[PDB]
Amino acid sequence: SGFLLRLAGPMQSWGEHSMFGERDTLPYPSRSGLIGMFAAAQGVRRGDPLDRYKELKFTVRVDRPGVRLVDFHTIGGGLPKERTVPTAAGERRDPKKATIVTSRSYLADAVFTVAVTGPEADTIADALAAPYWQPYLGRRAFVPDPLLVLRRRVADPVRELVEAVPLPHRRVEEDAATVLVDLIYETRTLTVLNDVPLSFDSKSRRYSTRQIRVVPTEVPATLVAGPGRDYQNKLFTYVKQCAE
Amino acid sequence: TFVDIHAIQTLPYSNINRDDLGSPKTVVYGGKERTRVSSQSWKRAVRHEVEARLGDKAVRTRRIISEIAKRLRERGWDADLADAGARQVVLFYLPVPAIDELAAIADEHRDAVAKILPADRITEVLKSRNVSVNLFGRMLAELPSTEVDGAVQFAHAFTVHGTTVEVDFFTAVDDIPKENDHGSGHMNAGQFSAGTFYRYANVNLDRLVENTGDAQTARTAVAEFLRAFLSTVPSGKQNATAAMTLPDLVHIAVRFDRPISFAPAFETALYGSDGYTLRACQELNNYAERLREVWPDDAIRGYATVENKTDLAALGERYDSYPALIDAMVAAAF
Amino acid sequence: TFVDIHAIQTLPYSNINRDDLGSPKTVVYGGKERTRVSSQSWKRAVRHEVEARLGDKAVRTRRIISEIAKRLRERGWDADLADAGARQVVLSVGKKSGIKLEKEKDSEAPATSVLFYLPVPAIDELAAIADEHRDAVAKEAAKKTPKGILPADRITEVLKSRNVSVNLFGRMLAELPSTEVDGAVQFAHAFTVHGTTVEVDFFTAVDDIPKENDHGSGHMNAGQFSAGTFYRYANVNLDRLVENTGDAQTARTAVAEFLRAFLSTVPSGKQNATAAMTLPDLVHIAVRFDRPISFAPAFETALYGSDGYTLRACQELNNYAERLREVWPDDAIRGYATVENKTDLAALGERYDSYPALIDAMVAAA
Amino acid sequence: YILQHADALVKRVSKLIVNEPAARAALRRGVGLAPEDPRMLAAHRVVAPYVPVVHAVERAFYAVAAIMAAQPRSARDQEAEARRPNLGVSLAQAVFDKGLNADSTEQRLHLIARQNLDGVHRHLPRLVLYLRSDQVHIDWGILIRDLARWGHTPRHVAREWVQDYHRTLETLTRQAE
Amino acid sequence: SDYILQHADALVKRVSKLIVNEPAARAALRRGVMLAAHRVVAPYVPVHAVERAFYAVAAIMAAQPRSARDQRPNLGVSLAQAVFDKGLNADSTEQRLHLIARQNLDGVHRHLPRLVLYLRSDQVHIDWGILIRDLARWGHTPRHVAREWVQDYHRTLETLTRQAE
DNA sequence: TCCAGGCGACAGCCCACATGGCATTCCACTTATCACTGGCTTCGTCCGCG
DNA sequence: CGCGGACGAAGCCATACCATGTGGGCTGTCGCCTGGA
Repeated sequence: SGFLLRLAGPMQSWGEHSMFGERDTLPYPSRSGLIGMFAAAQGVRRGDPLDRYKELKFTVRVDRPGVRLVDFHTIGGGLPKERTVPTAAGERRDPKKATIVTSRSYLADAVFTVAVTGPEADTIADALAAPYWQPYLGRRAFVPDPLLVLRRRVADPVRELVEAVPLPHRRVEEDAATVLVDLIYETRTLTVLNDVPLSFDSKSRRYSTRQIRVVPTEVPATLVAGPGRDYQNKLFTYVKQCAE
Repeated sequence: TFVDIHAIQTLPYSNINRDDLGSPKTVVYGGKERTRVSSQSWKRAVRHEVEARLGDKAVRTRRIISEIAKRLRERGWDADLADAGARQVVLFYLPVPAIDELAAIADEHRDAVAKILPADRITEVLKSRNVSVNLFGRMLAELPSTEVDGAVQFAHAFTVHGTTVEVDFFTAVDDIPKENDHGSGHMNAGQFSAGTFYRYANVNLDRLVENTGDAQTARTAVAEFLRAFLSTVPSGKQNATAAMTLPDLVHIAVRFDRPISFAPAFETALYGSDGYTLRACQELNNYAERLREVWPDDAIRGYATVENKTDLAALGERYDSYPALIDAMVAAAF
Repeated sequence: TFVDIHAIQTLPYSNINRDDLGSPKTVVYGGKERTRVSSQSWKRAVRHEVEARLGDKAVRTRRIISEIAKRLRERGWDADLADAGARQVVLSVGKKSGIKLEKEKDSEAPATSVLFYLPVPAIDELAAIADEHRDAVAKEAAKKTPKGILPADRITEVLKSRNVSVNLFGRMLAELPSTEVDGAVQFAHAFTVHGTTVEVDFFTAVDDIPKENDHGSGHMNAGQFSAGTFYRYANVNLDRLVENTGDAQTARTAVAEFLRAFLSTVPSGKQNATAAMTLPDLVHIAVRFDRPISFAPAFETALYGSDGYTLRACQELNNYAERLREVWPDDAIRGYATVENKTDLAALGERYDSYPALIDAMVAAA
Repeated sequence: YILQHADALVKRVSKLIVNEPAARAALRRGVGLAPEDPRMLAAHRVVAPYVPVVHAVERAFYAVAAIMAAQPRSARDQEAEARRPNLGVSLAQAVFDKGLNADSTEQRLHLIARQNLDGVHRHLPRLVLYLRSDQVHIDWGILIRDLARWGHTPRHVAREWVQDYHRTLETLTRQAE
Repeated sequence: SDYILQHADALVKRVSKLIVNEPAARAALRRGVMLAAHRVVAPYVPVHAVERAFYAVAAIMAAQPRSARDQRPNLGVSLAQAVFDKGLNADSTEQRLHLIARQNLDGVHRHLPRLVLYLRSDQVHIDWGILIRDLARWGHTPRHVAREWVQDYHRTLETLTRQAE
């Protein structure tokens, strides 16, 4: 069981440890984010129990790391002296000091191939194919890849990440095989981070620590696509035999 | 139940929304730099235009006081003194279900028209729309209101070809000359960039109409939304670089399963020395063709174009104009 | 309520406004280099012409202290009393310690940091408010660090004095957000309709008197020039302009004179040695009641030549205005004048006889 | 890869112009012009066999070969006196040693580095002939291979000339303690 | 630009077999070096400089001596291969190539037939197809093709020369 | 109906240049200008408003 | 007389010289007519 989401598109930003103006993202997706996306695809309002999404497994193969960019983001500026974002007491600020400036970072031009393995994976897949809310990647303004769900049904999808999945073009030496690609499994762990989601309600966001271990694996060089227009093509023909 | 909208719009030499240091915001997609306009920009620019019309279509046309016909008139509460409130419901704009309260909690009391202060109960216009709160998320000057979202997913607009910023050396000249001329006002450098932006947005009427009701009011909100999405252009440095334009290609599609963007079609940047509108049009077509023949679905597609050279097959049936396309698509949406 | 104006104007081999090194400013549009004339240059020529006729003299300057001191010296004040007086007028308008100034170079009055934008009668009235407190100003100069004594309310009301150029083009003043007036005319940069590369002219200023043995030039160098057919565009938001001016007759005169100056004028950049003065070969005014529109995308695909560019540019603007008109239908007004009677441009409206006739009938219809 | 062909041309042209006038006169008349201009129809005889196999590479070869044949007799009489630098380093060695105008050379260097493939060929010849008028030792092979790489991005050959020029200027000034 | 090359190739083979096969149409096309062209090469033409580029070289094809009549490098290579192998003088064919490469459209058709026929008198292989697209290309851009001929000539001449030792 | 042939007679050859030359000096400029506005915290009081 | 709106009061600040190598995809042709299969 399981399916292979294809995390790609113009921009991605999985945030963490940022409860102020300055927002930051991780160099790889976080289960809280994509579990929020499945939850958004199944129609569970914030505050509902998320126990159903427990018992899931997410190994993610990073195709390209992508470069980090900072997004400057001012909110409430230029508006007249009687329209901004109120204060808790209700007394607005002076228009010269009214707007609030947040500089939210984001990860750009990267593509990940996650491998979901869970008991509810089939309904999750069928929910992503038709959701009850626009599914996004990190934040609402980021639009996901069209091929959000690369392969809908595969037994042992991890083996599919280790072999027979298209990769974007990169420098490959002559008649060289064994090109390394990093994938994260969850001793010899890399880091601990607040990912497991316990509650999404806006009144009390509650998360917990989760282990992460990045293993650099080797893949045969027969997956690297060509210079341009070849990668998207090869992945289309790859998603073509999904019916078969 | 997802109204997706794509549009190719070429903006001339200007600077729509600058960065933290003057440069225009840029993403690096498919390996190459690409100037972009933030989603917020093209949002506050559409919204600020929607209310300007929807919230004005119209105090002199449809009106809010023009009620009673279903709570104050065909109810018994002074069928002639109907102005009972009316005039008592004044001392933003709602739809109809939340208006039942407008003519509802507007009765009883006494009244005191014999010559009018209970508003903590009607004021909840936004708490339950204010359709401009179901289309787009909460307001920007009111505390949250049970419905923080949403619905109208809006995507960032990046160029379809690598564009590098270009430095515009400029200078200010003082008009009072001393005996040492050429002492201009202040030398400086302002960065600008031009290019053909790709834009995209989604409207989820499915989980939308609920929050409201009258499918006709919802229909009006989405139709004016699409017209504002094509019509509007941000208000950044326009008074110094007039960059008002219309999209050279408009593609509205109504999908009954899930919204889909065509951004990856523009992954491999386009090299030039020629124009970019025709190449972008036929390339978006090609991507729509392979994606359509790989993920087959019974959806509706329509598009308008300001160039009669090519024939875009995968984009549906070529309508004649933007408002005709919008009308036939909003109608075809239900 | 938006008066849009388009114009095709071919400038010969010249250099209107150079870059920081001499070369003409260039855009990279539709993939190809294109010489361009910045918007601020034309806006400056326009204002100087409009205010030229309407002798309002909307002076933009830094040395307001120098001229206020000059006005006070004309009205009887001593040199030092005038200087300290003006410094009091400027130092009594900011939050505290007045507006920010710059390091005084000479013993001459210093120059403020921001650029003011006022008419000459405004400066005169400022000198009047300074004259109403002769004794007070003299008393403050006796100290070491004087402060504000002027009635900041009325001087702040004098800085808000508008003008035709202030009404159209707008003003900015950071230390006084109360005087900031917003412009009503969206002026666009003028880019060529065909890719043009720059070309170097080699010049040698030779000295007239001979030298004993040899004779060489006095100086040799090379300046960059370029020729081409520029496209230009501008918008006039009538609504906001009538809001700034207040009356409708003054507003109508300001927009009419704006359009006439927009077609007539040409910048003064290296014109004394190039004589690049010209008129637009095509003028298209349209009055739209929903939103302004530019025809820039029509000229994205650069035009190849070896033939002329005026006819191709004219008929191509026609084509784009026609199909664009049938794709965004609207009840707007369209008119155009043309300096070439070969083709007949239908989609541009009703062909008036001349530029001033076109402007008169279009401003009237608005 | 190209530098080797560059050293071949510079070799036989560096001995050719001094050893026989026919080629020096057939090449001299090709400075700063297109490889197909009829006036240069007499230079193919000498340069055409060395180009390898884009037009930027041939433009580089023909243009600099012509530059080598159009230098004054003083610069050739010193050229024939008997890691490695670009021409930027040559400009700095020219201003620091031979007294050129610093504030001018800086704006002429940024003026040329800021242009397109055709602007470097029109502005370049007089600049390099001025440098050889002051007999600064300029390296030709690097100059051509540079012009050859000048056509894929107008950033990877300009930035290194500008930064190399300033670098060597402040090293020549710091070394003058 | 290949769309003219393929038509020119069909024309060169059909005309070659036609001139060795039928002497009537051979002598009839040779007289121009033109109604015969209107009735023979007209179906192989899709600017009239292209059409004249076809029938002109067709006539040059029919005017060649029998020795060379009974039997991809351009004409520059052909001249270099003729000079090195078949003893033609370098200082003369060089001067002739400059003479031809300097003229306009109407000049190449005047000074070309004599030289092409003369080099053909030694059984030199002229890829007539590209020669037709070259004379056709002479209208679109003259100095570009002339450049290709001269620089190509010297290139292959010195390449073969150093290659011979 | 489609593939294949045909359609008066239309010349053969031989030859194609050698040499010599391709310029020098000189000149490369100056000065003036380079901005602000802010996104902290609560409360008490103060000047202006009704 | 009753009071709106706006500002200001600080806590803060920070003696044993050198570098960068890259690219690839689009297009249509004839000789016509009679004879024989």
